[PDB]
Amino acid sequence: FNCLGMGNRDFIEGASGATWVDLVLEGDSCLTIMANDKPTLDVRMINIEASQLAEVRSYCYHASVTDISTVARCPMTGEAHNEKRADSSYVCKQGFTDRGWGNGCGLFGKGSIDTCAKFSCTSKAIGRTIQPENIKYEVGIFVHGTTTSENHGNYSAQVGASQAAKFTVTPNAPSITLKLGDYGEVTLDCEPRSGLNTEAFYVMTVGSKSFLVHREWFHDLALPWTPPSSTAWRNRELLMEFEEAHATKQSVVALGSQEGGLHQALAGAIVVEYSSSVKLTSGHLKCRLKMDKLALKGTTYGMCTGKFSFAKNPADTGHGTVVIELSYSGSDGPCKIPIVSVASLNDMTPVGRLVTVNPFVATSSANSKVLVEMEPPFGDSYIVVGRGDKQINHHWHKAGSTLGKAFLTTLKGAQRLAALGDTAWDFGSIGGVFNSIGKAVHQVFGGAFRTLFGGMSWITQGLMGALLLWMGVNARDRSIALAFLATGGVLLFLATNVHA
Amino acid sequence: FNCLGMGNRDFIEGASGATWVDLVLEGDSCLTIMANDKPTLDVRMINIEASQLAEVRSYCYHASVTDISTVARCPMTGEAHNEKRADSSYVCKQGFTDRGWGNGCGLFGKGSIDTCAKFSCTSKAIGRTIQPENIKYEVGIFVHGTTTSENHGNYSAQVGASQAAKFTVTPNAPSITLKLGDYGEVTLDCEPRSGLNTEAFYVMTVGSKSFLVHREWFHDLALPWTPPSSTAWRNRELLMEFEEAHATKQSVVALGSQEGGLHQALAGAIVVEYSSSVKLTSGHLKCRLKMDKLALKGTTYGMCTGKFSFAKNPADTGHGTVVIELSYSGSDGPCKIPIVSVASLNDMTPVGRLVTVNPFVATSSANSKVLVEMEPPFGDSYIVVGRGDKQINHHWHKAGSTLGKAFLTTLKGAQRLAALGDTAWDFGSIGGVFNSIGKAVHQVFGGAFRTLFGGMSWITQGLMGALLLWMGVNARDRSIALAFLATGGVLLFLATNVHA
Amino acid sequence: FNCLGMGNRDFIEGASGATWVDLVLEGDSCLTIMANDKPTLDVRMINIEASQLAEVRSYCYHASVTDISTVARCPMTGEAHNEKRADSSYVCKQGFTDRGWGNGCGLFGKGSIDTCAKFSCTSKAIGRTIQPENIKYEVGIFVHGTTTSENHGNYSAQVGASQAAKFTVTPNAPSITLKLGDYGEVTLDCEPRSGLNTEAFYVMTVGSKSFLVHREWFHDLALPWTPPSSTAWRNRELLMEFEEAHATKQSVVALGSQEGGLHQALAGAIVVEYSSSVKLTSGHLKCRLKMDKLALKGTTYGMCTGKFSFAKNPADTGHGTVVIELSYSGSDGPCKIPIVSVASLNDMTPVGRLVTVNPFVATSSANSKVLVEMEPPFGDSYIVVGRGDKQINHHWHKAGSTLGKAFLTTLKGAQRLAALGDTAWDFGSIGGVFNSIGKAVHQVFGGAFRTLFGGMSWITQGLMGALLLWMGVNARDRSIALAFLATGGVLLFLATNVHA
Amino acid sequence: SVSVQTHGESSLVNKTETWLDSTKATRYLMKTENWIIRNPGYAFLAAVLGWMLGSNNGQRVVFTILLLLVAPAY
Amino acid sequence: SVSVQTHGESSLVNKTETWLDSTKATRYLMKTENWIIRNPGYAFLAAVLGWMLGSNNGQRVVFTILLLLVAPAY
Amino acid sequence: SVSVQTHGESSLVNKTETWLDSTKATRYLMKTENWIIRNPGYAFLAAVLGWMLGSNNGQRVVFTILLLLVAPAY
Repeated sequence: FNCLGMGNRDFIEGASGATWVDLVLEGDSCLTIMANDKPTLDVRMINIEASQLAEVRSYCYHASVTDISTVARCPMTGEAHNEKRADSSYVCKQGFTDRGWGNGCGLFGKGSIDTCAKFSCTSKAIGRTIQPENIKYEVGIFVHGTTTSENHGNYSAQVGASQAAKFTVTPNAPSITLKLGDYGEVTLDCEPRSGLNTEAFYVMTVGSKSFLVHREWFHDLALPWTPPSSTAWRNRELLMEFEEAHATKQSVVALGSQEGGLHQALAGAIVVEYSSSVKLTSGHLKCRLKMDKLALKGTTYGMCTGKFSFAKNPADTGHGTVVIELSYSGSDGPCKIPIVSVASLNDMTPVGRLVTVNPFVATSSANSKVLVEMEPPFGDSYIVVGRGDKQINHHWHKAGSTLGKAFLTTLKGAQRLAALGDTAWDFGSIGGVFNSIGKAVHQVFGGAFRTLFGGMSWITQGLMGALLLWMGVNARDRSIALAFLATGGVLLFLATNVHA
Repeated sequence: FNCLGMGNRDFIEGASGATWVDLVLEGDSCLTIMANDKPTLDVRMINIEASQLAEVRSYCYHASVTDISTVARCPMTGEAHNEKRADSSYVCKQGFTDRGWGNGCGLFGKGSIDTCAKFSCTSKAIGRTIQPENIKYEVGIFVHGTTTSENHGNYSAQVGASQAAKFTVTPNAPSITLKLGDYGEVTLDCEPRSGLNTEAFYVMTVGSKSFLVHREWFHDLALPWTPPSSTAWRNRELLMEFEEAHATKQSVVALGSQEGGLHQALAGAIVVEYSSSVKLTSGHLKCRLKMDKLALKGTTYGMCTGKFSFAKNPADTGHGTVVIELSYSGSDGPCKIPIVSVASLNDMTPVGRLVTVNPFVATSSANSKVLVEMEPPFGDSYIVVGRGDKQINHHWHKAGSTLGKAFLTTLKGAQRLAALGDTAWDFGSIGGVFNSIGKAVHQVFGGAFRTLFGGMSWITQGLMGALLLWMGVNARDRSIALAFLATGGVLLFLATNVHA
Repeated sequence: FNCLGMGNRDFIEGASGATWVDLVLEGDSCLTIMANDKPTLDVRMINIEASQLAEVRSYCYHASVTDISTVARCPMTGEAHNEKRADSSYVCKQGFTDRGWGNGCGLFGKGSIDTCAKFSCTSKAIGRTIQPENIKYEVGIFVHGTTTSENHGNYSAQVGASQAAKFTVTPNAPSITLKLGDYGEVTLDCEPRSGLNTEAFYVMTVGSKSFLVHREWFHDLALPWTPPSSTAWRNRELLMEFEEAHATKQSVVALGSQEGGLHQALAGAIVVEYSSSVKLTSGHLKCRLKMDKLALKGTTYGMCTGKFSFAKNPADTGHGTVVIELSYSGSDGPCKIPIVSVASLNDMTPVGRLVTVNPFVATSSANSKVLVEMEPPFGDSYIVVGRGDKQINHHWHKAGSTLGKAFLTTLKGAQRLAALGDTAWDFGSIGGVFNSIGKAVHQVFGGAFRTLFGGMSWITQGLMGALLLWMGVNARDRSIALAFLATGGVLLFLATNVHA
Repeated sequence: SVSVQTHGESSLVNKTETWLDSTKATRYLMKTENWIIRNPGYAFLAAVLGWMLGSNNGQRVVFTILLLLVAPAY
Repeated sequence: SVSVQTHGESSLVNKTETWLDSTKATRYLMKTENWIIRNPGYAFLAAVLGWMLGSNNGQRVVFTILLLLVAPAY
Repeated sequence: SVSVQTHGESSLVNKTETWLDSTKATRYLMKTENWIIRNPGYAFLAAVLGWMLGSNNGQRVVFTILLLLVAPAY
């Protein structure tokens, strides 16, 4: 539930000017906010739990075929009729076979035969739907206080520490405030209606595993389907085959199970966990967060009086920051824990910023350990472990020079722009002018065009660019850029976005 | 069975050169042949009797509708399913009605309802077909001997007189010789296969009366139809109506009987008599007739010795000939009966020809009556009855001057060309050169073209000519005649052929 | 009688400036008016009841034919005369058959026969007419007060609530004021003469069901018809057939019932309920409505003191608005019920407007439920329920972004232009300048032209446009637009209006 | 239907009187006339359009008198 | 008759479902198609005559596609 | 079917691993290559026809390399 170690982790530079700022969070990623005078906050999706489901239609992907019967007729005697047409439990097919005197009839060349057989499902597919009022969101939230290596990832403790909390949000309870205790209370403002279109698509189950799929695509499926409960089906031939009619004797045969093709068919579907309910992995959710009652405890405490120690050695987050662990010998706790981030020992002027502001000794008990993170700047530096001679320090590289970081961010931004659509501008929180219009621009622009010929697959649209390019390649000035914008971008990039 | 008084009556001028000549006869008309040294023959259709029939498909023109039931569903609950779909004895139709909280459901705007009802036939139509081996032809044949006013039309006598006979012909017995006694025997050679296409169309029965109908047209009837015996039907909706779905309550209603429209629909159909079998009126039949054994009895007898008398007065046939009746006083019978047709009493040279050659006194009994016909020529003449002072005579006009005959001949041919197709050249019996090729010409010419855009109705093709005409009107020389042949003829004439 | 849930529901934006505004209402649709300081009003057609009817003419669609008789005459004896001509209870037809000596007569070729038969109706059709002074209108009217889920659709309660009323209007009582009690009284001004042309057409009954049919079309029915009461008919042959005259014996036969063809014939006819009277479904009626004495009760009451609750969950009207239900715990009733429609919880500024202004707690009884609707704006929002910690709120999407509204507005107008003719400008209530002339323009323009070649059916006029188009396609400048206006519009659109 | 696509007429063999001939010859004229007698305004604007295009004279009329049959029975 | 000159459609006022709408929209196409599907030979020689006269191109087609409706129902 | 018209891919939200991604990226190439590796004779006469028409050079190639995708999967 913390932001520690999650593969995808981003920060937010508090612009001040508000106790409120707008956020969008995702299933995997975890978001971390640092703003002055305010502690550091962690928010991440847990999951998406939906409760009650409804069943639109069904499919039988593998079926059984029995009770072959057929009734011949002499030529010129018209269509045959088998009684079994009287029941939907059969599929009847007419037919005809050429006829000699040698067999049964008084004229040559034609005939009529009526083949019927019973039809039944080996095993079937179930679609289901979701009603938005059944949605939930489990969101844990966290703030950085005193932590150890153990308790940190663990939810049991931080409950007692009151530095983290879990909660549910629904369209029924669209926003909540919740108390961290000492630091005050904060306020989430979200929009459950906007998380998904519950009506954009269906829950589908095939055998065990289950899948999210587009509603329009499900209807097309070519296979026996059923009214919602119910009884007996449509188009129920396509699992059967009629052989060559042979005199009176024709056989009909069921195809092999189609189950594989389904699994084959599903690609973009997303695995889900279905028994009574469903748990999504990746959520898409907009929220606003109100920080006023958030404050800083501990400003009372003074410098700590005793030696420090390194339980675990410095290590990298991979996101560009560095955590360490400290244990402390003295008993003076609770006390304020001196540390900074410095260039050379000839200077005490800090440069980087603390991830967690004001490390806080929990208790007076000796040899407690403390888990703390900071973000040193580029190149080389030191970590000053409190002033005074007893000051110990460690020397921790980073190679990250500003341009490389900036370039990486731009690539990340492009990905964010893609697949997050209009909403992607919400990273631009407390918008207006630039940001507000940037969502307005993308609104009709992306809500059309790119999505209008959308439904392309990889090369399908991937190829288009090169074909488009040649138009831009050979064109007229001032016609070029108009065509070129079509050619490059919006297309090739997402084509590169998928690598893989 | 005789040719007497039939509204349509034609003669045939014997070309000699054979005892055989080719004929085509018709339902209404009666044919009469005069050829030298040979008596005069009468042949006419009686009827066409077919025996055993088969039943292709059926129709229910008026049906009943009962057992309305419908099952609603809430919106988003998909299609409804009524159990009654489990039986073909119902027609089920889905449906949907908008939905409030006020009625029964927890969301607004839509729904599902499944309407089903039982379906049953008020009264139905039966089609039937004919197998050619079931065909017959009743043909009576007649020769002119001694007759009275009474016996003449009557078949009982002439059997004894042996001057007329009835017989059947089939593809099983395609030709027959049959004895008239004294005059010898004659030979008919026909082609039962060619009378009709038994497979060109079907026998149809609607209620009581029944009809011949192109099997082609007969398929596209829009109405409930049935496999040949059998059970239950297709397209059985079109007699029913669904009202506006109203909440749970919708009604379905049967149309009124369609029976009239059928009668309305049928026009070109021809009335027939159907109980176990069928009797056509108009036949179309080709035959050849072999006269060798036909001879002339009576050449022995001499002139009759006594006064003549007029039982009935001279009268016209309307076909251009004249019959009279004579009674004879003397007892000298059998004796040869002197008569001729003359211009003025100053001449005994005959001019016209006897319809019946050598009137023949039947018996020695006095005051027997004799029925005799002749064909006087144009203008004025007399009928010489007997020779010597006894000779009495009557003066019988005819206005028919030759030219008008030549015309009424032509058009009559022209009509007899139309609707008799290629076969119409059979009047040209003992053909070759002209006549044989004239049937060969018309063969592909009429067997295509006129019949290729055939299916026109009155003005449909009737209009075309005028539209075509304007093309002929404005065109180029040597293109004109090519187009003009299309414009005039082949079209306008049959358009005039139908007057009425 | 309310506007709730009716499939077609429109609102009216009160322009102030009057207590009176002009309306036109329809059978299906329900109209709802919101104007400042004034409650919200509901008016809809109930039905159109006409009382006394008159019978113009009749038809016998299915008839019986019996008592065949015929009298022959010899040729030259002129027309035959059957005595039965002495009675209108028969249809006599002359006829003639060719005649031999063999049958009965002394000359050949012609004759006379007189066929007569009795004529009687199987079952018959009745037309009827409507006299305008027999018209009614049942109109219920409704205002939004305190309601529950149950009582809302129900007329019993709201009578007691005095928030709804039913009434009749006639040309005899063309306008009425009627009291809602507390809110005051209001005034309807209508024009019963204008609802229909009672003389535009007739009421027709065929068997059970009955139909409105243009009296124009209704004359040219080809079938036996009758003077209004009365006795015996005209053109009464067309249900009978004369066979080929055969000697003395000819048969005449009745056609099958034509009843179906009628049902077939009727399409544009509208189902009605006829026993003693008739009830239309779709009315077309102009009215004016005077709101002065309408006021707002409840302005006395203060904020409600206790928790709220959701009996039913929010749901959509499909017309672009949202209703919910609330139950209230406290006993302080009657009290004013705080609610609004907001963007984010960071703002209390309302944006949308209440459908029902000032929700009103009915009584002091706890756990009463209250039914209330509002119209949130586009996108996302919240529903603020109450103030202070008690305040609960729900988060209700809408996707409706303004532009698509502007369109679905237009076409809906365009449709409501078509088939509502000149009167369609009445939506433009309190007109003048634009609106008044817009009805004046359409007046002669639509009252001619489109209605002058009117009587077209689907493709008939539907085809015309394309044919017209080619004229616009190839034409001269400044001639184009003149022709083009004919080509496009006025035609293709209604051709699209019918889809279906 | 029971209405349209009348088998009328097969009309083969048959020198005799057809089921209903008297009706058939009279049918096509009347049901068109009835309609055209009704809304003559149609023909007016109709005839004009014929004279509009093609300017070859009579062939213009070819459109009109033709076109007058179109509107009946669509 | 019971067949032709159907009152269909009055079609005034009436926002609702007409007696039979589903039939009506489908009627006119089928009974023509049924006939034209039948004797296509008609259309062949028909289409040619259109290309024959007027030589203004498309207006020639105007005759044909029109004319193809003529033969149905006379 | 179970084969064609794969829902692949919905691909909304979802920063995670899709049902089968590794397959999907590799699918479209192979099943075409397999077929084209098979009957190269196709491509030969195919490529020629591109150079035949349009003579604008590269746009001719536009046909070919395109056309080579056509024959796979029709």
